[PDB]
Amino acid sequence: IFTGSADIKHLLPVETQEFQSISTEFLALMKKVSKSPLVMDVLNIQGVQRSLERLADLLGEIQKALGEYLERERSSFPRFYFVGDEDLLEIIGNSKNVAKLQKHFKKMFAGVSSIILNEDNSVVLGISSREGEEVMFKTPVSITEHPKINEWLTLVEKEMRVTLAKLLAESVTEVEIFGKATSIDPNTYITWIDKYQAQLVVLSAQIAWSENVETALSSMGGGGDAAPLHSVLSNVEVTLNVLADSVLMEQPPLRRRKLEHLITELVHQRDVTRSLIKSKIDNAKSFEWLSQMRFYFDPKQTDVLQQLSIQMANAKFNYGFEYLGVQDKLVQTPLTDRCYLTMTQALEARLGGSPFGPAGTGKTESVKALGHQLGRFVLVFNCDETFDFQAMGRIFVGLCQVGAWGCFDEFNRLEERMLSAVSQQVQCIQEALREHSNPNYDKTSAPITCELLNKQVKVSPDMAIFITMNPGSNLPDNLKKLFRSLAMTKPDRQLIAQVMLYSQGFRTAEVLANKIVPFFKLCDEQLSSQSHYDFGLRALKSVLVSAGNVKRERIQKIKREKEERGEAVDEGEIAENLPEQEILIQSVCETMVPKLVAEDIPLLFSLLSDVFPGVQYHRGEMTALREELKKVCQEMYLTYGDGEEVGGMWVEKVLQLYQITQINHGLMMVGPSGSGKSMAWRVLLKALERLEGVEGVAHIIDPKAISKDHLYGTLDPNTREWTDGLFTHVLRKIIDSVRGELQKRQWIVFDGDVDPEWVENLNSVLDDNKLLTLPNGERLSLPPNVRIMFEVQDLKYATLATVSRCGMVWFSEDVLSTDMIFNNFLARLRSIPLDEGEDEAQRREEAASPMLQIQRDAATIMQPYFTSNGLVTKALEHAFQLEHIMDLTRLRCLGSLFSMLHQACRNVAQYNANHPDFPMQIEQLERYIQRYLVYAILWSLSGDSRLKMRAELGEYIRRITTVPLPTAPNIPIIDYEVSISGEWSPWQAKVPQIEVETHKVAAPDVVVPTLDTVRHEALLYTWLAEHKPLVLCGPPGSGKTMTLFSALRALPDMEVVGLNFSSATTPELLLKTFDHYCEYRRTPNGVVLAPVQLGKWLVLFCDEINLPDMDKYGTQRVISFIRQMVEHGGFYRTSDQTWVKLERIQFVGACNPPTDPGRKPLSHRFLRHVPVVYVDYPGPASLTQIYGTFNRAMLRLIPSLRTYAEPLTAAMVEFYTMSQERFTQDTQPHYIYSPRE
Amino acid sequence: IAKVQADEQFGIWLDSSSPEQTVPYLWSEETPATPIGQAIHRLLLIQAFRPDRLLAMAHMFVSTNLGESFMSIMEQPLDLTHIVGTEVKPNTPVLMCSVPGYDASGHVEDLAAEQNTQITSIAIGSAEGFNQADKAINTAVKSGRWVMLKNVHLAPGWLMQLEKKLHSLQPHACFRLFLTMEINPKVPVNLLRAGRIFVFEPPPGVKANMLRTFSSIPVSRICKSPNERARLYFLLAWFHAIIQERLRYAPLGWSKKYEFGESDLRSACDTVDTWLDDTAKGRQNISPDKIPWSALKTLMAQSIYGGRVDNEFDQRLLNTFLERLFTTRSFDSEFKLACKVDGHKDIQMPDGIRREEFVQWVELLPDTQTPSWLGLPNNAERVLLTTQGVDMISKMLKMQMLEDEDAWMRTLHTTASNWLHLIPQTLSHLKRTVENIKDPLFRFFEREVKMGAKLLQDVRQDLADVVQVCEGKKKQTNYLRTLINELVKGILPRSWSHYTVPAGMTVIQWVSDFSERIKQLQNISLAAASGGAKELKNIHVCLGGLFVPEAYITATRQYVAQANSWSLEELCLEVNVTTSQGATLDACSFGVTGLKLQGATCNNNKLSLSNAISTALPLTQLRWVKQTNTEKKASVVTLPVY
Repeated sequence: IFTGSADIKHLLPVETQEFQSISTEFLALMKKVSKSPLVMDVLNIQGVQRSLERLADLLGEIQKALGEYLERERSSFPRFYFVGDEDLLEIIGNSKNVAKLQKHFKKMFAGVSSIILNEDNSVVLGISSREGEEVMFKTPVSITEHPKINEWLTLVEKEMRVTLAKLLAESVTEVEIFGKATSIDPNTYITWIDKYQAQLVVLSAQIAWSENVETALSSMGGGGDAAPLHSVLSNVEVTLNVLADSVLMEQPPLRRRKLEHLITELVHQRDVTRSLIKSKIDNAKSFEWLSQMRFYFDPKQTDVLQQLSIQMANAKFNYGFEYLGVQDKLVQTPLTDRCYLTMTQALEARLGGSPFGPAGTGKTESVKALGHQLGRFVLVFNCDETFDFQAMGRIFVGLCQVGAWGCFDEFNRLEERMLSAVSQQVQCIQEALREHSNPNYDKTSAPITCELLNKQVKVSPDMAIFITMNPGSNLPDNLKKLFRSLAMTKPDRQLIAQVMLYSQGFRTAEVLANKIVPFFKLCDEQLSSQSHYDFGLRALKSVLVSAGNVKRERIQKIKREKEERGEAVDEGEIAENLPEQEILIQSVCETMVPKLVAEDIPLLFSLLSDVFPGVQYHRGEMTALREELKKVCQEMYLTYGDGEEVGGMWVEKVLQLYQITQINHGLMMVGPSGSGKSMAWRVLLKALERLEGVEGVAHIIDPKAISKDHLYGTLDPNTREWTDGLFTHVLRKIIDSVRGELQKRQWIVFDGDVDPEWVENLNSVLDDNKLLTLPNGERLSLPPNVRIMFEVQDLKYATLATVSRCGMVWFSEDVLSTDMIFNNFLARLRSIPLDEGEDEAQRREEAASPMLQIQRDAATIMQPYFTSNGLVTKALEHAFQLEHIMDLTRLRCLGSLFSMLHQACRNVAQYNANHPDFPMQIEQLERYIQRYLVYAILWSLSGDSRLKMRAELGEYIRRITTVPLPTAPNIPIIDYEVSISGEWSPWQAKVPQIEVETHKVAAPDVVVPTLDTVRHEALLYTWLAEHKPLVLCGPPGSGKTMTLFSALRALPDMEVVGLNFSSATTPELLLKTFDHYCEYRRTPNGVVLAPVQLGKWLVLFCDEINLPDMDKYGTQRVISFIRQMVEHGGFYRTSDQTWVKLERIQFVGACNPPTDPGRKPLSHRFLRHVPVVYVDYPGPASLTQIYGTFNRAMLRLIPSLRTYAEPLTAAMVEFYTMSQERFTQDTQPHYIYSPRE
Repeated sequence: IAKVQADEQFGIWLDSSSPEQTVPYLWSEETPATPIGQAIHRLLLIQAFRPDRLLAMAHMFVSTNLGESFMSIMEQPLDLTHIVGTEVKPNTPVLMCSVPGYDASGHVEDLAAEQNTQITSIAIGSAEGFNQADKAINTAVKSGRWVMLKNVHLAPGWLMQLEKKLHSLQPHACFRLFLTMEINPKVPVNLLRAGRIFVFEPPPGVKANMLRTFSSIPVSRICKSPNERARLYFLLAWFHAIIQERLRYAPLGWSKKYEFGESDLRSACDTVDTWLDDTAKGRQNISPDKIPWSALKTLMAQSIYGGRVDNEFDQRLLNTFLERLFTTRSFDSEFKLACKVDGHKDIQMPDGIRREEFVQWVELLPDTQTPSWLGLPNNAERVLLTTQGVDMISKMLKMQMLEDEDAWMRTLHTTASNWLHLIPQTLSHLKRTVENIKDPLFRFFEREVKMGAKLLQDVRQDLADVVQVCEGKKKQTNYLRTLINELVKGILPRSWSHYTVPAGMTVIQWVSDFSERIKQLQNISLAAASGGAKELKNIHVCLGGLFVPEAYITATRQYVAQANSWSLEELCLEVNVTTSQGATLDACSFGVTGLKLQGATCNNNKLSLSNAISTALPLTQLRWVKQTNTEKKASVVTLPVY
């Protein structure tokens, strides 16, 4: 407090001198202590205990004096009870700097968001709202005459009340003219609406209507004359027609909000006047007029808080003149009027209100509407993880002091200590309020006082406490006799939609609302349940507002095309001959269809055609953007569509994503893995940069591989300086605009799964405020050129608060068909060279290389097997029936197959390199490619299953293909390699027999070659060339680890680093490995991490990929880190917050099946990238080979028993095999047999 | 069956008011049965034929075993003197647990007046109550006085602390501490373990509720000007009787047991006083026609009493009661407060003007009370007792326990065996095509049939594991031991019901409901697989077998709207109860089988009030017609389908 703000010293000079002396003594003592940090030396300082107790007493005295000063200031201006501690020291410490005080007005007043000042900041001329609504004061507050903060704050509050009352008086004086005229000029009405504020306009309409109805009932006199009630009804109907014609034009949104509120209030006025006329009410004291809510204005009252008295039944209240700005008006349903009656009856009986019911039934909004209609400050305290107890005693003191309202939504959700403490405080306040019952006794209010926070707090009679509950449950027993409950089990949605449609200029608002309201219930029932679907009342309100916007857009388009031609344009005429069900179905489709899954979209269209019969929705044609999409997708080897073609749905989804970027500034792509969501935004960006000619910058950040203190920055715990995180560095680079970055359009994509921890700071910028706050204290505004994006597989661990702020697109798996993948593969292979490296990647032509021609010939050969009803699709749908060790993702098998066919064409190029006299002729090429396709399909599909399913898939392939498979009866086709000639070559012929010495007979670095290890070694040799991250799994002891190690050390350029993973692997293991083996070097293209050994490809063995532990949210940090290195070709350096790229780095891994107890299943965004091999047990032939070699190695000590080597090993195998038949794992979990035994 | 066919005067026993005194000899025997054997024979006969009297018959069984005067001490005022002078140790606090809205501390004050003992009475609401209660107990623990703490259920942790203090206390030999509390499960279990429990319920009946209501209100408020207001108070008191005893007759009296407590009475008295003070303006007499009846009816149907009402049908019931009572016609001397009491008698409102005449008339109420006082039929009492009759037997099924050692699993082996043998092994699934997505009834039946198949698999595997446990084949897991204990007590577990399920219902009716439910599901699945989609309309569907019927109603609405190309907001409902067998269904008509009508008999779509509790409705043709804008006839009643 005594160094953060510089003006606290002048307010407390005695405490400043005292704390200066105490600080001098404490720094001298701390210097003496820092001389000798030994504990017994600190215990042996002369007179240290007396000095410490004296310093503690002096610091307690300064703290008590400062706390009493703050409490005196809080009791001086009562709204200081609503502000926090350090904010209050900031407010009083910035008395000479008023602009720093401007941000705290939102917590203080209801709608006053700022203050309009003089140029010299010496006169407070007026105030403003958040939405730009402003009030000039009738008498300005001169801050020079009142330099104290609390003095001019009370003057500002008093002058706001005075100006509001005087402007209400003038507004009702002017609108009483319009209350009695049968013909109303639209221009004078619009001038009146634009002159005064929205709450004053609705108030003046209510007061004038109530006065005219009461004068009409006094003129009726029980004579049976319903003529003046008819006159008032005709006047309000004339005003309805005038305003409904005025709202159909083009209006500013502030005046549109004022007209919407006026229509919402006056339609209820029409309905209640119709009911009064129908029920034949003749007396002004009848209950059918008394139960309706009444207003009485007295301009002759000198007191400015009672010039308007609001009455309902027996209850009467005086209007608090609190600025509310432009709130949202509530549709006065019968449930709303019943709530008004119950809460006003409870408030007149000095009780509190308890509207209990299910969620989304307008309980707290009704309480807020009641408080706003009487003009009182309402404060909604959320009872879900935003319940600070440090300030709520102070909040209760402020409520009792200044007079305000308090609402507690979902009081059932609080825990026991929260419920007990808050219920005890609310019980004490409500008993203090119930003392105000029996005023005849309470002629002396004795300035009524209540026990709060162990002090005595005065209580205003205008204050109230409301509790909202979610049953299914009853109220706490401290307050069950103190509160009045009310069941909001079902609001009237039909009347809400009727008034909402009629406020949007819709001519037929009854039948349309009667269609749309049961349609949302139909959609909530008939569709499958999803956690992101929103069929609630708020979504319905947003749909109706968007439908009004779409109708206004169509009217403006018709007006423009009628302006270009020579025709007379009338807004009512062009609004008349026009369908409205088409507008509603267009808005409903354009809001709901992007969130729909593929299985539930024809159910939605069936429901929509049943509710709206014979009405069809037509998608808006964007021809230029579709042409740029065609150009971009043909550039990047992508299939195109235009609706109901092979590729139409992906173009439809990316057009939906374009519209969501136009509407919402925060959007998510939310479908499964391998469904086109990761590059559709890049395709849209690189089409928009051609259509609009605006530069597009993209920043891909992984949110979970990088910690929150690294992502958003952390403050220093001592020697406080601010360190920027990754996202803060990106936003600071955008907002500083040093390189002109704000002229371009930037998209930040958080490529990773969603989690509530790292998005909580993002919620402050993801809402409409768009303001990121930091522990440093900087408040940064996101520029309009920026669009925050997301890429998530699912919303299994997504909070509702973040998903409510984002427009979403569901990229289902059936958006992408396999034909689009085959087209992408063939169009990539016909144009890309496989030898270019990195130079020609920016260059993306017939005579470029011979290898391009031979792979084009291979594409021509293998194209008839790539059809929709050919071989590969049938093999894929049959392999989906097979069970595997992990989940058979389609894109994993397809990418593995494409890599192995790339290795096939590389083998053909190797044949042409080794035989330069004559090339690879067409017939042998056809034989090699067509046999290798069968071999590659068999391996790329059934490399993750057992030998019986390899035989089953080979049998099915043999039944459905024309290529001749080898004749041998009991040998599966997986044991036959395709030779470099056109014939099958058996693997058993290709394995040599080596002899190992006696010195290493069971060494952990030697291997004996058999069929399985040479097969797998050829497979890793195929997969390691294109730097695919390969993973082998299988039962333990099958030999995956040293087979990977030997095959990795056999290659001349692979430098192997063997890392081991456990349940405590952070990314710092990989970072320390890169700091130990690699180095960072800066190039003008960008910084790059490269190994020190030049020319050698570094390979990171990670022995157990499954072994890192999942978090609370199903995520693994290291696995997502490896995924983002593989997918994006780099990562982020957090110290410099800069993108680094991996140059010569690969990854290979071993595993165990996830049915083992210590394992976790791998992420599907990572399983797409990895080709996975299932290493079984070697079987009897391989083990007889291995241990025949090993026993011939062992029996070189003894030279008289060579002939007993081979009959031993077979026996030494054979008994082991019967162990594998007899001692199963099910009988006892330790009955496990492997070649390690 | 042969004896009930051969007996001639059985029929008068079937409708007798108390047939348990005259149970006929029907059992076949070889040796002459004992009086207790005769008692259990007639007990089984009463349980089989007329279970409504069954509880009363159980009393006679105790009269056969442990004397006639065994329960004779219950219907007497509570002998607090002997218990607190002799039976209560001074370290044991006396716990007085009453229902909410009821108090029993007047018994303590009457005893303190009678026995001539000083009492420190403290109600507890805060930490000042903590300090005063601890000071009072620390002084009276030596002085030997009496200390009462009232409504101590509000602070359970401080009650835990008080019990731990009391366990180390050594009090004076005549110091007595009373804790009066509401029956609430927020109390710690150890205080009820370490105390003397006393249960204080209000006496059931309309008249006693009127006495308590009239005793609650002070006479000085009632006797104010104008003189009519006391009459209104009597009507208000009658209203607070006329629904609260109805709360005893759930689910017939109300949909759920609402919280109509004392604060509703106080607020009703406050609004009546405020409206009468605003209307009369202090005058001694006003006209009965000038009483704001609409204000009272609206503010007590919507603000005071109707705030706790969520169901619109109970709101309609409350509004009909208020429009039948709170009128000017009630002020006339010929008003019947309760028509057709016991069929022919009527209850006329007294003609007094002062309060004491009303108190005299209330005291002169007949002690016989029927459900016709509340408007309910008399046989609702016949329902309510037998509901409690079920609440006896299953409670004794809770008290079977396991103690017969020196056969629970010996019975439960055969029980799980026959429960496995009842339900079919495998429910088939429906085949997924495109042409039956255009028929929404197939979407209904598939959404039914996966839920049914999963619950069938769950019940089958759990019963197989239980019958494995009963032969010792399986180790007792916590889930399996909890399931076998629930099966011993015969209660439905939480992990067994997963759809919209009736609450508080045992396992045998549960498994019979599986037998009927997946029998119906198997039949409709076979019909759907065989005949195609078009058969899905002509089948007679029982709504009770489906896990969701509102989906069926919406599916029939959608089928009609798609078949005849009309908007879904245009259709409206019609019900025709046909009785001829093999009635041909129409285009918009769907057959519903197995509905029950509670309280009425329907003939030719015409209802008549009957004293039968339920009648089995025949095949109801539910039709969807156009919403014509016809005025509703006054002979049309809106009934709810529960």
